[PDB]
Amino acid sequence: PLGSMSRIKNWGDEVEEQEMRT
Amino acid sequence: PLGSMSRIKNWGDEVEEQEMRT
Amino acid sequence: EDYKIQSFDLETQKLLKTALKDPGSVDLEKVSSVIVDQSLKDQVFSREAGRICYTIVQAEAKQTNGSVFRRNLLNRLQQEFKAREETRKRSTQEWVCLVSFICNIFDYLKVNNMPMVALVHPVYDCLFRLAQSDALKNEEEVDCLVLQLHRIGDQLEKMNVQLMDELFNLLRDGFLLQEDLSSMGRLLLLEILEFRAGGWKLSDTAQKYYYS
Amino acid sequence: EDYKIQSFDLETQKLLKTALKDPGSVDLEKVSSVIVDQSLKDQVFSREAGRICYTIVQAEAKQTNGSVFRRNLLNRLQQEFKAREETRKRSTQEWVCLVSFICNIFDYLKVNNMPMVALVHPVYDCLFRLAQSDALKNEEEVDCLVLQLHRIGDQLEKMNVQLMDELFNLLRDGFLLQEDLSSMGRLLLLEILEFRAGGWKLSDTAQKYYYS
Repeated sequence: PLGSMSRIKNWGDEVEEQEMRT
Repeated sequence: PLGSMSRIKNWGDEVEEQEMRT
Repeated sequence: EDYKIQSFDLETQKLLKTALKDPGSVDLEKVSSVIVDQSLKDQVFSREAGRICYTIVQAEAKQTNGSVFRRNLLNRLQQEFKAREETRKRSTQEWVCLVSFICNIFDYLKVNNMPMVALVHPVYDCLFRLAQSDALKNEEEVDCLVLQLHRIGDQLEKMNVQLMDELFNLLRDGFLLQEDLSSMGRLLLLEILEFRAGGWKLSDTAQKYYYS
Repeated sequence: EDYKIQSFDLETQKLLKTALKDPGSVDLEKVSSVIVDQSLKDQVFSREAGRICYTIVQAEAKQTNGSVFRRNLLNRLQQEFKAREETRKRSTQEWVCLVSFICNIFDYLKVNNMPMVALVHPVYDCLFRLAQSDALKNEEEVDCLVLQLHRIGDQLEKMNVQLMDELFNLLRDGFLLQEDLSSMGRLLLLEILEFRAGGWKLSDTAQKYYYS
């Protein structure tokens, strides 16, 4: 959910978010 | 003649020497 | 071929070599942990650990299509990165090791042949810290700063020019204005100003002037 | 269109304007003489006299196929160039005027669309003088030095790289090592180091850092 700690900045996440977005 | 003062380094001369050589 | 793990306990050498071939067989969380741990303790490893991390990351993607190890590594680094100031206080040596390691990861670990954008701001955060007047007065940190700029300075600029520009303003500033910047510190900063201005390459003549 | 001769006696303005259209009608020896004379006395003219000298040189080649004026000018300059050290002693102002004028001539007066090689060593002789520690301590001379490097530094390097390289070593040396180099002197030298290293151009970011 928006603003939840699952969304809190996480390098591991950001990289997956980039990998699939590319 | 070689070594004479007519041959002594002269900007005016050097430029003519270059102009004709080019 | 050489991952530079000679600094490691003999048992851990076996663990690391194993992870390279058969990631699934080992605790990748404990493997990332011993790598980050050691990286903060040994300078040669901090500047080279990227090789072995990449090899493992690739091995896991091949073998199980997983990126667990990549993930434990990035999150453990993020934690050290968040605690950077405290670590700097405790040990300048550890802190320059942290920066060297983060920057080595940015260089080696790619994401679809592209740089991890997750690390762009955190690397700039680290280099801006080094460019501060309390850091510049230490040749150890200046050395660290110009090592990263030499290695990944180019890549970093492509991701974000605005930051690189403002960073180099701090470098000129320290250069001209700071007085407790040492002779070595001055030589290091001047070389890096020329280095960037030349498009992130060392001219033949600069090579002669600065280095043996 | 503007040759910048407003500093001249009204009579001499007429002489100079005449020489531009009808060289054959005037004493080209006395015309070159009043140009060199004034060039050593007025800073704006010293950096701009090349325009009018070129116009006259071309006018004579067109009209009579002669290069008398070119020749009187070059030989009178060579005489001032030979007496450079004495002139510097007498007046720093005159000396920076001499250098600006010589370098302006190197820029403007070409020889079959190529630079006069006769002036290559004499310009380096002048700039090396400026790079000396007794010259660098004077912002006036440093200003002079970087003006020439900005304007013809590129052309000069093409003719002779070895000299440019050794010259810039003196610039780094003064920068790092000299203590009576002033703040302005430091800003000027650092900009020119970046300027060359960037291939004789000013980066956008440097433009922001150095200049208003």
